[PDB]
Amino acid sequence: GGTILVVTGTGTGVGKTVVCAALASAARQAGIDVAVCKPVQTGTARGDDDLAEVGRLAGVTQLAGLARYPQPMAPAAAAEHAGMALPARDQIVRLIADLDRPGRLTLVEGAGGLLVELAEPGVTLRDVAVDVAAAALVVVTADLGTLNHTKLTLEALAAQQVSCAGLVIGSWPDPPGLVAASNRSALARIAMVRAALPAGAASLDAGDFAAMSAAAFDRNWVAGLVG
Amino acid sequence: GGTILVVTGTGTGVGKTVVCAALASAARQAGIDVAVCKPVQTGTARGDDDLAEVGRLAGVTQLAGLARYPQPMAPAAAAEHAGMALPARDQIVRLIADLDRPGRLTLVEGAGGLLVELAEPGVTLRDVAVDVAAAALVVVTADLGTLNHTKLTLEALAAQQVSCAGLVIGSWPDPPGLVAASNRSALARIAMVRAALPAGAASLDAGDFAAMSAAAFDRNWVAGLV
Ligand SMILES: O=c1ccn([C@@H]2O[C@H](COP(=O)(O)OP(=O)(O)OP(=O)(O)O)[C@@H](O)[C@H]2O)c(=O)[nH]1
Ligand SMILES: O=c1ccn([C@@H]2O[C@H](COP(=O)(O)OP(=O)(O)OP(=O)(O)O)[C@@H](O)[C@H]2O)c(=O)[nH]1
Ligand SMILES: [Mg+2]
Ligand SMILES: [Mg+2]
Repeated sequence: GGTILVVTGTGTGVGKTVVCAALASAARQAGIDVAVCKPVQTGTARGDDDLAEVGRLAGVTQLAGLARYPQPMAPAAAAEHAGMALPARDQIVRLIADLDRPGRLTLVEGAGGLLVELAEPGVTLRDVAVDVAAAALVVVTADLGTLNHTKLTLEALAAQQVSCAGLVIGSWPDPPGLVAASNRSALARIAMVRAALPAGAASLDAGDFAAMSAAAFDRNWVAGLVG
Repeated sequence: GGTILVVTGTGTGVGKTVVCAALASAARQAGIDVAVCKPVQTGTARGDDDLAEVGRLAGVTQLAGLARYPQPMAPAAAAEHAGMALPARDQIVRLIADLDRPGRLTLVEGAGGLLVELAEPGVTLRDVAVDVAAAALVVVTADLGTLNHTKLTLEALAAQQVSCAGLVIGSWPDPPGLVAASNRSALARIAMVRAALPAGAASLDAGDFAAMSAAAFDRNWVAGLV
């Protein structure tokens, strides 16, 4: 098959989606075919749609969803609120498995952070990553607390032998501060820091985003993600 | 000795200090002798002082610390800003065991989350908890994201055989809301919720605080700690 990356993060609202659109855009401009997948989508009644936003920003056409829930809460709670069920583990794995093609990078965004339940019983993105033998890209903040949460997540991946593809700082302030700079320096000591997307990257139009995406990642690391 | 609890949390600013003060205040009204250790305190320029918070709110006088840094940063970065090192592991563990005696509940507050660097080189409250054979009380929020951060902290505790004494919600909102109410039922499914402290409890006078604290925890559980 090809190259599957779950794009997780240290929590909700850390830039997972914008990192998916950014790595996809950079991969695309490098010649890579790119699929982006969002198996569990909460908050649709407030207009949350990460797939739609990834296409808006990077022009990705190959966009796969499965389960959708109106309320902006944990998938488990969003589902029970609507009288609906969470997808089964094998439904998520099948959705991804179908996208996987040689020479294609498939990106899988979770809901919130690594151990949020996506399927009953207690099935997380970590288990999905194990089933499709994926590596995990961990989107982190530069804010304080980030180091505790990053190391908690890297430990959670390594306990299941899910390989860490690295970190992406999902928002980077221009210019940083003392904590923001110490965080970055401390992050880059326990894991490779693939990118640092400028804050507000989610407001850039096509070209700027594509310009940002290409400079945001080391072209060699991208093109090396999928042979 | 007696009982040693590390009071960790899922992050910075979740209420570990108020929870220390509340458990201390409930254990004291149970006739239990209480000490609190905060080996490393940061943000001393803006006046942060968690042990004095506990002294005031709860009435504890056995209040032990080893190092104080001016800058409001994590200990390591605050130590680096100040050109000086963090204390050593041996100091922190021995300070805590010297506090520990029979009949006494000893509570240890680190800084921020479970894995932030607390002593030289790169040692954490988790390592400290291992060395002193402490259980961990885990302070949590009821805000979106708490289940991920909670499951992560419990997993990291279990990975080093550090027993979980339960969860405490550091600030219970008024009125809840669907996310906070839902998050509380889900947290009860992953571990015991020992208490949920009303929001703003950190500001109560010592007599009000002690009333709240007595009500907030279960009498038999608190007794059974020592
Ligand atoms: O109150 C606010 C303000 C801003 N935002 C907006 O959040 C965007 C960045 O957030 P992302 O949506 O890219 O992070 P994420 O992928 O990890 O989020 P989840 O799947 O877990 O939901 C930014 O564009 C920011 O403007 C909010 O969500 N809430
Ligand atoms: O907007 C904000 C942000 C932060 N804070 C500050 O965040 C903290 C809230 O909560 P605490 O600092 O009292 O709980 P804690 O014991 O878990 O935190 P640490 O020991 O690790 O530092 C307090 O220091 C509070 O002053 C606010 O009050 N308002
Ligand atoms: Mg998202
Ligand atoms: Mg504190």
